[PDB]
Amino acid sequence: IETPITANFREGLNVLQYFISTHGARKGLADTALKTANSGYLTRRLVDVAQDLVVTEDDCGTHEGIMMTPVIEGGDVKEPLRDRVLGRVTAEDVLKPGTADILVPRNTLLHEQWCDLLEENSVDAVKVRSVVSCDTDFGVCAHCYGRDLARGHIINKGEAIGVIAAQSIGEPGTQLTMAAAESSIQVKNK
Amino acid sequence: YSYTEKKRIRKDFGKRPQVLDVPYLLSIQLDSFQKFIEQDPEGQYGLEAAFRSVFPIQSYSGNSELQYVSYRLGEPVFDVQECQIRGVTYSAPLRVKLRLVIYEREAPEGTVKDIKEQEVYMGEIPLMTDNGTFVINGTERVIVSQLHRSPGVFFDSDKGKTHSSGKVLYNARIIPYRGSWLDFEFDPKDNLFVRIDRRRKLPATIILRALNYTTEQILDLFFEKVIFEIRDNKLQMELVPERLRGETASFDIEANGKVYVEKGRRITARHIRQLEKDDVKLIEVPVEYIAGKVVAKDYIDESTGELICAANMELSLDLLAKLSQSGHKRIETLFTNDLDHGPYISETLRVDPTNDRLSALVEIYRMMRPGEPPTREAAESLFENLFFSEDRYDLSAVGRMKFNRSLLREEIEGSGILSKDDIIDVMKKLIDIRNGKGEVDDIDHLGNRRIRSVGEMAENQFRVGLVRVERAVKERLSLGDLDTLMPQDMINAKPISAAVKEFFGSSQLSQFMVQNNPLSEITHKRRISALGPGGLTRERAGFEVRDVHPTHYGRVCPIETPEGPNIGLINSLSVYAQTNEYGFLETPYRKVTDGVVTDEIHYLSAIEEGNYVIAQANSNLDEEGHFVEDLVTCRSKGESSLFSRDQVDYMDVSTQQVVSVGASLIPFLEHDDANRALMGANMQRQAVPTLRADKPLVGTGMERAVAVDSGVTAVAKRGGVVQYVDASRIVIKVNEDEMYPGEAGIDIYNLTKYTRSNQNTCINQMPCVSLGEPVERGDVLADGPSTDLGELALGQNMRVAFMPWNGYNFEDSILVSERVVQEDRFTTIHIQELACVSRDTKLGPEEITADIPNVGEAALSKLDESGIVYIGAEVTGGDILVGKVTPKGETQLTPEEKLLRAIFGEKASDVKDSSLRVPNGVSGTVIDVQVFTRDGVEKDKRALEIEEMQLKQAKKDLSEELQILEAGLFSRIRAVLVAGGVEAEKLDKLPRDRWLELGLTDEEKQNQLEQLAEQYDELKHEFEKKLEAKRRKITQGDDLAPGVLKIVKVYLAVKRRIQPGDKMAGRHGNKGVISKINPIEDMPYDENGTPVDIVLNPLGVPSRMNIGQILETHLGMAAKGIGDKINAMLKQQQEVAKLREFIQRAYDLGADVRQKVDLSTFSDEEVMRLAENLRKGMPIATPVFDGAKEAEIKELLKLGDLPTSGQIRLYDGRTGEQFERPVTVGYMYMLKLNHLVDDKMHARSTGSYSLVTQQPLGGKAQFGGQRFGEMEVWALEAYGAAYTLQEMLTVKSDDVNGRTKMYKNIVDGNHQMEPGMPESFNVLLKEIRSLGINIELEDE
Amino acid sequence: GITKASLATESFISAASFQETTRVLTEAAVAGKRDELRGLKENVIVGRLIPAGTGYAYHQDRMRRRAAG
Amino acid sequence: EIGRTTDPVRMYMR
Amino acid sequence: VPLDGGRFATSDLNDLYRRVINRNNRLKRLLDLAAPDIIVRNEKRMLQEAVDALLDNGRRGRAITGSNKRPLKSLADMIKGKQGRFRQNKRVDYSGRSVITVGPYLRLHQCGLPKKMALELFKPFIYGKLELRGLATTIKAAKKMVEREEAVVWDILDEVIREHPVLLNRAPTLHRLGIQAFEPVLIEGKAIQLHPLVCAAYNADFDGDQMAVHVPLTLEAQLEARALMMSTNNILSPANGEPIIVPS
Amino acid sequence: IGLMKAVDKFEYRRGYKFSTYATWWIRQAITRSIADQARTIRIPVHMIETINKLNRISRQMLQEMGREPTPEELAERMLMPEDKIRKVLKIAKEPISMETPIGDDEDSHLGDFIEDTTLELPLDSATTESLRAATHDVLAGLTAREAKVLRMR
Ligand SMILES: [Mg+2]
Ligand SMILES: [Zn+2]
Repeated sequence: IETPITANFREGLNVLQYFISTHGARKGLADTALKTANSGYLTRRLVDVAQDLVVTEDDCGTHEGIMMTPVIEGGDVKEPLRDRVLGRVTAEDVLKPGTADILVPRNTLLHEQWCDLLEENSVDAVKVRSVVSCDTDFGVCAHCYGRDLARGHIINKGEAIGVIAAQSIGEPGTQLTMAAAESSIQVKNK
Repeated sequence: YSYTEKKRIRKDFGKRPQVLDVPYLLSIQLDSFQKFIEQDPEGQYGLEAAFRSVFPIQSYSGNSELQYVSYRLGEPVFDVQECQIRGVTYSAPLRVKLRLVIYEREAPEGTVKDIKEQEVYMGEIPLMTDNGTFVINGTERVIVSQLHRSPGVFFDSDKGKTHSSGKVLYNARIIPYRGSWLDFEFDPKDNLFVRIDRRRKLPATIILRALNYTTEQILDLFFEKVIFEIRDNKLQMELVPERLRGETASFDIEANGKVYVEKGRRITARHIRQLEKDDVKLIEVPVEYIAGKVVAKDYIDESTGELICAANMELSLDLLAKLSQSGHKRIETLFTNDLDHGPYISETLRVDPTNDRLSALVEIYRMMRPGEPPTREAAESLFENLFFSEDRYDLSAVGRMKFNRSLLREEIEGSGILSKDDIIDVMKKLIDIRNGKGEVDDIDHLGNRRIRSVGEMAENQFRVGLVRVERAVKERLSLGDLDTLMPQDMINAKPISAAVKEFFGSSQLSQFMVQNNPLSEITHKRRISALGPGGLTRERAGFEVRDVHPTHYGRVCPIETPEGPNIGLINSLSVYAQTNEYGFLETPYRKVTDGVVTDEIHYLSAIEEGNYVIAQANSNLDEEGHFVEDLVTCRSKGESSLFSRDQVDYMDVSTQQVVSVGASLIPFLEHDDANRALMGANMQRQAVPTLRADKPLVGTGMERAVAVDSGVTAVAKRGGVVQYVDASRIVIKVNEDEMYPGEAGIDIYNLTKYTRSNQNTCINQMPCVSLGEPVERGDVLADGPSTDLGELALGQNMRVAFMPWNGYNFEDSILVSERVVQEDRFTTIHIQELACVSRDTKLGPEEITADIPNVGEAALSKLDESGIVYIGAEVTGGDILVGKVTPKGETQLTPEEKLLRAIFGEKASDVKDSSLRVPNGVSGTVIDVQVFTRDGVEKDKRALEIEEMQLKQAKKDLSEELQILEAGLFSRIRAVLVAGGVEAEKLDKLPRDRWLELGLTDEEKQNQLEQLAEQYDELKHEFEKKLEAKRRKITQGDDLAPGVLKIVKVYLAVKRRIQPGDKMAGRHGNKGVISKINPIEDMPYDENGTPVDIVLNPLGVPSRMNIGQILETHLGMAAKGIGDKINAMLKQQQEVAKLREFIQRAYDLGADVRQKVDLSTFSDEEVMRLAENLRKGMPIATPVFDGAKEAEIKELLKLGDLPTSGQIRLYDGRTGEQFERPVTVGYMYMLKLNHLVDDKMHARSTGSYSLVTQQPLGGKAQFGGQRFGEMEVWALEAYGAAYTLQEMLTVKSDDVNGRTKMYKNIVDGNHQMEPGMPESFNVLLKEIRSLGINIELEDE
Repeated sequence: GITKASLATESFISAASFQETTRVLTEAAVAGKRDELRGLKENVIVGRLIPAGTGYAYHQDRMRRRAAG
Repeated sequence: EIGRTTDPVRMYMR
Repeated sequence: VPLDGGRFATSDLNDLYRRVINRNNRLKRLLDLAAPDIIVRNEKRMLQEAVDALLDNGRRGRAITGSNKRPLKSLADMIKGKQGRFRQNKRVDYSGRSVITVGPYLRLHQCGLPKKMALELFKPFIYGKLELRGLATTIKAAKKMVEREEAVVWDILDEVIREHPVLLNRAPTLHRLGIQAFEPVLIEGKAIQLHPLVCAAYNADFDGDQMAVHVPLTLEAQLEARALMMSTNNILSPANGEPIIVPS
Repeated sequence: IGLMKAVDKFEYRRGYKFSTYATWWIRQAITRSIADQARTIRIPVHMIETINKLNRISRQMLQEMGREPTPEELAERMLMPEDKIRKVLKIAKEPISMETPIGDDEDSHLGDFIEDTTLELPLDSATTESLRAATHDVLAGLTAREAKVLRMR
């Protein structure tokens, strides 16, 4: 609207400023009353395709992983490389940038120190083992999945990672409801 | 001046005057049922227009008429409260007159013979109680209104989504009140398409060719012609100048001499201007240009006789060659310019295969009733019955008005059924939308949604039933013989009375009354539901009609709905709103003259208010009506702006015009976010009425109009003087002038002591006046449930403080002092009821004997020898209320126990014990007992002792009413008959009974003698029969269900205190469950020991923006600083000179306020009584948007000696040190919702089990277990937990013999289970094998 | 997608349970499937130990018997 | 002439 | 089943089986009375519409119920989705529910449980003690000592609840932290108290929200409620390493 | 099946047209089938004549009497023994379908509230299991020849 409601909630809002505000608190309730019926069917399907998946081994053996490069938001970062690769195995042991300066060995859990020991160096990516590329039949091995848990250990054999990974995606969404010049390519860095 | 005003005058802020008074709040209901049952000698809605919609029923070619004369509603058999105790509806038998004239079979149509059938009885129509609430089965129900689309024509677009390439595809529609639909529309190729209700599509001309229109006449109503001439010179085409609108000409421009344009250049208006100057009427064009047209009508081979070109056949250059010689010269084409005049109807002329009338009905028939083969006299029958047959189609009285208006036609009366002149207009007006020059209509606009009250729904559900009798009267008047029958062998009252009684009984609308307040019943009658029969659906409608249009301003509340699945489909009606003659809502507006604001008030509809310019209620006037601002705020076309002082037409009435009746009592509503002030309106219809409420310390002035409009109060009906008060009766000696002409006397109001409402709360009334008060018209005599002196007190108001206290108010929860449990201010009363029926089994009947097998006297102590319990015996959980035993044989007792009997001699049971024991966890005095008996079984002694005690009361008051009403019959003729004969000191010696001989001179004094005589003999003759009829319906039996032998109904007045778990809540949507009940001295005491009584949390105000509470907490503290400044000034009994000096400085006290209260009340005996009701606190008031500005508050605290900031320093209660940074302390007004705790806490260890699938449920005094639903098994597979999961759905729920071991392992201390397979999977193998499928299991 | 990957599963109970059911019995009943119960949602219906968690231990022993001793 | 009719009463009369 | 009062409550299959056995029973007759092939040929066409209104009623004219105006419910409309399976994926014994409140004096691993509830879930355990300690001769004479609420059971009930974890669980259970065990402590009242730190895992305001309380029954099932599910093991939400017991 | 019998025993010599004879055998059947396959709990054919009289006569006493008919004036108007009219009234009511959605149209039906009584209380089955303790112990504290016959009797 062209004119904004120009008085706070310490002085009153006359009638026409209140009939205007009354709308936005009605689109607010016809969504929270609907984002539940709509995100209650998105997690009912994720936990019915990912139902039968279970850590059913101890180590697959495959030498094929992915690379975890930090996300780059134009001139900013959406996530540091460290907090993307914490708690994971390492496919090929990244040495230092110098040749043959291996700081993190062949596959080892990247816990709260091996990150910083690879934080002191200046690596720009690591090749980590990801569950989309394991080699086990009917399940996934333990090292391929990784580290996480409510606990801190590696993921114990037998743990049902199928269903605790479809509720973590459908648990948000209840709050998932939805400088314009672009002239100069100006970066703060050099 | 009002005699209730001077008992307690509520101090009133607010600056704007009030020009219009809040109307009678229940006119929505009590008025649109008066239309229904009331003699109307004309054609308006009502029953008299339901019969005329059917009668007279002309016979099926026999011509033996049956015509309607008049009806008449008998009186009910039972009064209201007799219809709530006895348990049967409150109706009134109907009565119709029907004449049956039998025309002569052969002779002239003369008055042959007939019989005036004496009042064929045809059903019972329920009647509305005085308040506006029906009584269906001893349970007051309520019929909400309904908000549905009005019958008319609604051109709509549905842009964007369809076809994925833009292509706005407009369409029309024709919704009648009764009958099929009709739905034009476009396709993505601009071919009109017709439709019926939802059947397959059709080319739109296929209905025009059925109205007996040819391809020429079709193309004559829709286009304009372009005449062509061939004067043996190069085909000069005629032309008007305007025909060249936006043309891209491509020929040698020539007209009337001058070449105007260049070949290949667009035209101009100045090109057009070179045509009216020149008088251009004929031009010249080449011969190839005519290959882009279509023939305008028929041109046949007049030379020969073979059709050369039929209409809609674009030109072929040989046809010109066939035309250049054919002896034809009056050529014509079609004016069709692709910008504004498209040939939309041309193309559908081609796709239409059928091209004659008889072969289009056969296409309509072929798709309206597929499968069956067509006919001729059937297809003609189907069509002219679909739309133009006055019985199966009826637009409306209103549908025509919305139809003539939308086509910009003239009048508003018209035939209820369509015609040929209306299907054409809608096609044109639909087309004109396509060509740009017309706008569509959005469905949400409240000028397109009428309102059906009760009197319009019962009728439609009645005349639908009336036709169902017309089905049979014909076949009995045609097939049956006509010799000597009467009009009482045809009419049958089972179907006519079933088509209505099922309406009030079961419906989406006819719902129970939410009756736990004077405000939750008065806002349930004004609901405006959009659901129901012939309306929306909570799963279909989206955010299109779940939103607030800019037309709701003043007709529907924006801030009061539920919050569940139907937010926005409930829409409680507004405060000043009304309905039209047709249904569309409306609202007052002060007519604004040239300069001055008048007061002649108009009611604007929804499609008129969008024209004028309307000011706002808050705009100052200089005591003559002139705005003091040259520019004001207005809303003109649905928007907001500024305008000139003399540019406005209307100004709104007041400031509380936008809001409902619910959200109009929130004080400081204008300081609340619309969310947490929307949980305010839904937490006053739940506030239970406490023991004896007091008043809102900070009200909003709109309370007396809610405790009088609802019937809870016993409002006085004629002014006078109270003559006898009592806790169950008030006797108002009427005044002189308001007394009837002859034989008037006095009046009397009865009260209604402790009686059960619909939620099991109590509803009892109390007198509030003493002996000698001058009552007046509209005064109040009796409170109700939560009213005080007329005001509407919903709850109690208690000293509150905002601070976090040791985490006992962590979340929204609340603490509570123990001085609020001792004083018993939140203690409410509940009245249950229990019923023990003794059926008539097929093994012998049950008994109500007071002997019960193997029961000890610890339980048979209360109940007397007759079996029923006493009256007043305090029972608890598990006691017996009605001894009842049932006959049982077929023992077949086990072998082991059959030794256990022989060892001791336990005489086996002939009769099984199935008495009625009180439900667990309850305790309350048994306040009332009633016994119903089938007429034909003797009454035991308790059934008589009950009956007599109401037989001595039924005649006591019925005849003692004379003993008090004779008291005034003489006092009016004793203060009159003193003249005309000196009988004042001999008036007692001449016996008042023996005044029939003598009398007085020929005046009313003598006219009162036989006045009190002829009905005095009737007072002995007529009135005495008022005892037999009363004493007739007492002794007789009852009308019970089939089989039932005798019922019993017992009450229990349990009185539940407050406790942890209960759910208090304020007005501003701040709930909270009571977290703890402190001692008296752990509560933070201020500088004078007064402990606070609640401790709310201050982390509720920053996020939820309700800053109402923090302002109602200060102004609720100034208004209680006075109550302690007067309670001291009055406790030393200073004078009635010091009070009138203070109490008058507490009433002026404002900034340009409109109260002017004092200087006229009595000398001392009325100030010492006004100042004796203010000792608890002087009730402030605050209108909704004319509030009390902050300065007006602080100037009230400073008068009370309180600290202006509103924050004191509290000392801790336990240690003794002082909270630094002082705390707030005020007086909030706390409700107590009825989500009590001891109606929410169940628990179950073993109980019933369902029938088909053996899981648990709640039906056996032990509700089901919880729902371990699908969502809660994914939270036991996330953990590894797989033994908890296996027992939670094998042993604990569903297995059959695997859980009667887990109960015997448990009682021995061996926790271990043998699972077995559930019984809800063995039913899934029997339910699959019962198809063809063959499910089994392997073996390994 | 996720609404057509939970149809092409190997079982016919982990599909008939949640998806359209009229079409997952008509098609399995024609081909004579044999659902071997190696899942979770197919293994809580019958009412026994789900094969992941505390119940995964005892399944180490069940498959270690058939085709053996 | 078999215009996709289903219910037998359409087919009985037919 | 016969209702209370005279009426019966039939399932909606006895309205459909009667319609096949009647039509089939007539078609057995027309082949003996030897009617023309315009009727019997209309019989089979009419039977076959009633065997296919039994399997999956609705793929036809929708043979709505008699004596009522709602469609009958055939066999294949009994397995079809209510959004959850006909069988299990179930109600449950040993449960309850009440209004939660605060109780900020509790340790992290214990919730309140009112006397009036715990005396009703743990009934079959209490019967064990009263017949083990000799305080009741037989089980029928222990059922009358718990109904009297004799002052002895209030000291036996508190030893059945020594280390017996219960399972509080809130209604719309989004993630696995929405079910957590607790060690009860008997309070007096009717509100299930609950430690304030945990109330941000259930997402529970204290303004009327209720909470069921189950009971792990067997001996392997009150260790899974003490090793895997206890409330002092979940101080790290599974969706990410960030804590879940932040003081709120 | 009615009309197929009318033409079976049709006889034209008596002159009456076919329609005025096939209208009896036809309507004879549809009122003999309705009394045979219209109810779930079938009531005989000799009784539907008596039920249909109670409504043809409680409907004729409804206009005349105006108010409504009692349970006894039918005994006067008809000629029943004053109780058969009370047994003919507890018959004709049909069965409520076990899927009728109860109030508010929630996710519930009637078949979720009717519990079953064939089962036994597991305390009622934990005593009979306990009773065999006593009568196997108390009766074991007897003599030999005097307890066998006590167990065989
Ligand atoms: Mg909550
Ligand atoms: Zn692997």
